[PDB]
Amino acid sequence: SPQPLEQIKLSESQLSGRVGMIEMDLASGRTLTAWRADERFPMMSTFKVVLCGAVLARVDAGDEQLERKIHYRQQDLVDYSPVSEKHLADGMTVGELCAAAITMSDNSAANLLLATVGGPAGLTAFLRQIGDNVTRLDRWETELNEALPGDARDTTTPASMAATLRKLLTSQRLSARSQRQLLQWMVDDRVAGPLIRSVLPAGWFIADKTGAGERGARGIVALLGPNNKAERIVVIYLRDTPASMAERNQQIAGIGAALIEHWQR
Ligand SMILES: OC[C@H]1O[C@H](O[C@H]2[C@H](O)[C@@H](O)[C@H](OCCCCCCC3CCCCC3)O[C@@H]2CO)[C@H](O)[C@@H](O)[C@@H]1O
Ligand SMILES: *C(=O)c1cc2ccccn2c1N[C@@H](C(=O)O)[C@](C)(COC(=O)NCCN)S(=O)O
Repeated sequence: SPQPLEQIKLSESQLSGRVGMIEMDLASGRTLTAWRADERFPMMSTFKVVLCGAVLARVDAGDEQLERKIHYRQQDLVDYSPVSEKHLADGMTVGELCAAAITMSDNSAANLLLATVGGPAGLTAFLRQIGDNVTRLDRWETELNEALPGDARDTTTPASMAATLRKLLTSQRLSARSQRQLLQWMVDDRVAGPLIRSVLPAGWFIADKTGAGERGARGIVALLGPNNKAERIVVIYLRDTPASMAERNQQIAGIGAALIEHWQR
């Protein structure tokens, strides 16, 4: 593979789209690679990690319990509810809803959670309270994936998302148990996680949340590192490309390959 930055450029060229990328040391926040890191990209399903960070903050404050069972109706369901559609009779705990949102990309679980934190406005208010002055949620699942060109709704920037993930996972804004829980939900992704392991060299740690959207939008927020350690946060977003899903996936994999072969920067 080429150097990370050269590979990122090759991905824009091949996709005819914008790539946004940051690579950041998880422990310290050192930025290693930044490309279009202050430009806006739709978060898509990546927003669910932030969502659950706001949930956990409420649990830490005594305002929520991960045990609390939420009951909902079939009319509450939106497109793609692989776990939540199975619990119309018995409900799901808040903790279970976060597992379903992060690990299975369950959209009704995400909207149920979003209601608990005050909706898109409430989650944006939470972001402002942790010092993220850029990322915004405006809409609910699945409209938030619309990715209209030039539309600021439901966007983050790579730099802002990396800083916010770092804050949620490590800054002691969340309690120790909550930081640990957020991490474990990312480790437990049921879809992209296992496939990524299957192509990662031995000894590479992965935790992640992926997302997709219209007009080629695609992204991943991940923790990655050798020696079975979550050394770096890697955030990669794509937008405004007509390419197939397989090609957007291959390009993202390509950027990862470049990071792996050129790790010690
Ligand atoms: O010299 C380093 C490594 O080079 C190759 O590994 C390849 C691997 O065989 C391939 O499957 C992967 O694809 C990259 C797959 C990454 C998939 C997604 C990565 C995630 C991580 C977070 C950000 C982007 C998405 O690249 C590496 C590096 O060339 C050799 O196979 C391996 O034995 C060797 O240890
Ligand atoms: C966010 O998680 C998300 C947003 C959208 C939008 C449209 C389609 C799918 N998604 C997802 N989820 C997928 C993703 O890649 O993030 C998903 C985890 C896996 O997607 C697929 O492999 N196939 C669906 C076709 N796009 S989820 O299980 O569908």
